[PDB]
Amino acid sequence: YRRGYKFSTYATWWIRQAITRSIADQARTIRIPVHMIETINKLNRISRQ
DNA sequence: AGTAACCAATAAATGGTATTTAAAATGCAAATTATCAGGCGTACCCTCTTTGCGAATTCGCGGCAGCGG
Repeated sequence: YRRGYKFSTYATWWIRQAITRSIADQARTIRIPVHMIETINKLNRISRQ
């Protein structure tokens, strides 16, 4: 709290990180590593636009 | 334009028994580079809300249930 910021501002980053890291590790039968998941997500975001 | 198979002889006829030759080639296990795979962190503020809508008008049957003398 010494930083003087609202709690939610800090907490949201950790929550997003945890959720996304898990959805990368689990959720596939054959486990693609994290970095490849990031690259595939970039690929898909570029393809739509 | 000349008979011999006489008895020695000559080594050539083989395909078989091996310790060699070292060169090669052929494999073998290191060093040594690339690249992949994990972990951490992010400071304006954000606070039950999304769902399934229906393994979808079945039907007939059974029976284990709650209310009731």
